[PDB]
Amino acid sequence: TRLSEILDQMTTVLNDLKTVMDAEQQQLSVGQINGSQLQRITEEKSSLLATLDYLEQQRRLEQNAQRSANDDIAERWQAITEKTQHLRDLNQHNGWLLEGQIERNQQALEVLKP
Repeated sequence: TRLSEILDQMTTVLNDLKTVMDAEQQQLSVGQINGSQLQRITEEKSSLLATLDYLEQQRRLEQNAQRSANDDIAERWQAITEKTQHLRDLNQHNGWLLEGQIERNQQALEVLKP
């Protein structure tokens, strides 16, 4: 009868896990209709970076164009390289956070293995 109790408790847990992990899939998915917060962040980030990359290429094309002294281009360029450096480190950190997510995912797998 205790073996019957254990199996009943497991089904309750397995049913609740199903709900939670369905929610996780939604969180990690992209392009969904009713999208998660992470999806919105993912899509906006990648579109913003596309713009930055485009603007960077345009900037490089402006190497020969003359100046309007006085113009704070060197000052504004300094602030830009600063912000990009900081975003670079943040992107590296977030990638490392993703690796942590992956590590827990694999830990989750070993529990679910028969």
